[PDB]
Formats: sequence, C-alpha cells, structure tokens
Amino acid sequence: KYTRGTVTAFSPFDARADAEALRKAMKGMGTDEETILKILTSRNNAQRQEIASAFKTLFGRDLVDDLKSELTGKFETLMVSLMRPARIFDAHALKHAIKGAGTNEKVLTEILASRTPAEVQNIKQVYMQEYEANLEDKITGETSGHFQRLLVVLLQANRDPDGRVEEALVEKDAQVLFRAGELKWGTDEETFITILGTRSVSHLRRVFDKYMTISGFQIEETIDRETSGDLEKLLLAVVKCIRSVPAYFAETLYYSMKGAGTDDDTLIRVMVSRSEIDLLDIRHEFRKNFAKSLYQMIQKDTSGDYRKALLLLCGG
Ligand SMILES: [Ca+2]
Ligand SMILES: [Ca+2]
Ligand SMILES: [Ca+2]
Repeated sequence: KYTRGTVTAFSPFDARADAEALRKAMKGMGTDEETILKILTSRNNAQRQEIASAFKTLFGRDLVDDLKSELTGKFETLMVSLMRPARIFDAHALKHAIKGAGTNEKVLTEILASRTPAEVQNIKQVYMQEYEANLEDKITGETSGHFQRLLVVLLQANRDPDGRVEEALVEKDAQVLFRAGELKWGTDEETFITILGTRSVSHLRRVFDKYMTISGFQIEETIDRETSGDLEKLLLAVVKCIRSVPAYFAETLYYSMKGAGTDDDTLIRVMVSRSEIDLLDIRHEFRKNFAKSLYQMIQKDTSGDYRKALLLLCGG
C-alpha cells in the first residue's frame, strides 16, 4: 500500500551534457528521434526540468518549443507531456478538459476521483496561480446536475479521516446504497453523494463489504460502465479508487486499447501521470486482472517511436 513507479532518477546525471545531446539531436535537417526518447524516458521529471534550464542557458532556446517544432504526432504529445512539470500537470489537463466547446467529462472524473486530498488541494492552488481562475467556478460552469455536485464535493478535498469505524453507520450507509442501487442510482442522489464523497476510505470499504452481503453483488456490478450516465461513470470511478487506485488505472489503460483503435489521449495521460507514483502496481493489477501484460497490449496497439518511448516508460 506502498506504491512503486517505473521511472527513477537517472545517474550519473549531467543536465548540461544532456541538453547538448538534445540540441545536436534536433540541430539541422531532420531529427534524431531516438536520442530524444532515450534521454526523456530515463530521466525523471525534476531532472527533465534541469535539462530544460541548462538548454536555455547554453543556447538561449526553449526545449519544449523546439520539441514541438521538431516532433510530430503522438510522439510529440508524449514527449511534451513528459516535459510538463509534475506540479502543473493536473491543473493543465483540467484547464483543457474544460476549455473550448464541450467538456472532456473523462479527465474531469479521472483526476477528481483518483487524486488524494492533498493532491486536489495542490491542484486548486497551482490552477489559481497559473490560470488565474478558481478551479471550482469553472467546473461549475461546464457541468450541471448531480455530476456537477459530486465533482464539487470532491473538490473540497475534505473526506473524513480514517479513524474509528462505527458499524452502525457502516450499516446505515449500506442499507441506503442498496436501495439506491435497486433504484438505478436514480434517486435520493443527494444522499449517496454525501456518503461516497465524504466518508473515510476505511469506512467505505467496510460499507462495500456489507453492501455485498445484503445484495449478493458488488456495488460496481450495479452500474454499466460501457453504456451511460456521467454521474454513473463518476460514481464508478470513485467506488474503484476507494478499493484501489492502481486497479482503476489498469482498467482505464485496458479500455484505452481494447477494440479498434486507441484512445491515445488516455494512454499517454495515465502512463505519464503515474510513471513516478504507481505505474508498477498498475502493471501488476493489469496482468492479474487482464491476463495480459501492459507491455504486450501497448506493443500491439501502438507503433514506432511513440511505441518505443511508451515501452521504455512501461519497463517490462
Ligand atoms: Ca531539426
Ligand atoms: Ca468547455
Ligand atoms: Ca486497439
């Protein structure tokens, strides 16, 4: 319950020697895409931030700008995502899932359902600092309904603390989800939003066990994934992050490749975001749950340099 990542600090690290090798790779006609990917997937984000700085000191050019202008396609996206400061990554993804016409409900849900209260608290903050707006005013302007109210509950980064579990309560709560389950998460929404958004994790895992003993089914079993509802999808992402974040992302990754095509926007966002948190645990849930390794699914769904950088990120 000690999460491991797939990317560690490279050594021996020489930011100046790394910046000089990237310049050369990009300098002139064409590009050496392979020196680029070898450096970027074997340096962690802090290190990358230090290569960016060195690069700006030595040539008076911007590394990202240069990647952007030299690279192309998904390889470009991947590399540019690797380069984004970890501190801003989430705030940035949220600015774009929201900005423009429509909304990307998907990023909304993934990030709010999966990040820790501390991580939500940091995001709200970097967002205010960088974009100048209040995260909350925005979500609230793009979404509506119970969907909207559950994201706001989640944005308070206020779930109860893991202490004493009172079984009576565990018991009261199970009886109400049981009932809403039967109702197709159709009503008394206000009540199950209160329960799922605010109770501690230890208290809700207990609730789900209890729930299973009343009904004979697991709470997620009472909601179709593939089909609709934005709130349903958000309820589902919460339930699963409550039991295991790594399992939730393994499954997220699996559905980004199963069937014709790939949701490359999700493949990349996840691979990058969790590369230094729980990407190894995720690879483990994927294999136990999917019967395939992340590596082989990715080998098969992607191609080229985009594919080799992803496989280096992945690790085995
Ligand atoms: Ca060039
Ligand atoms: Ca929008
Ligand atoms: Ca596919």
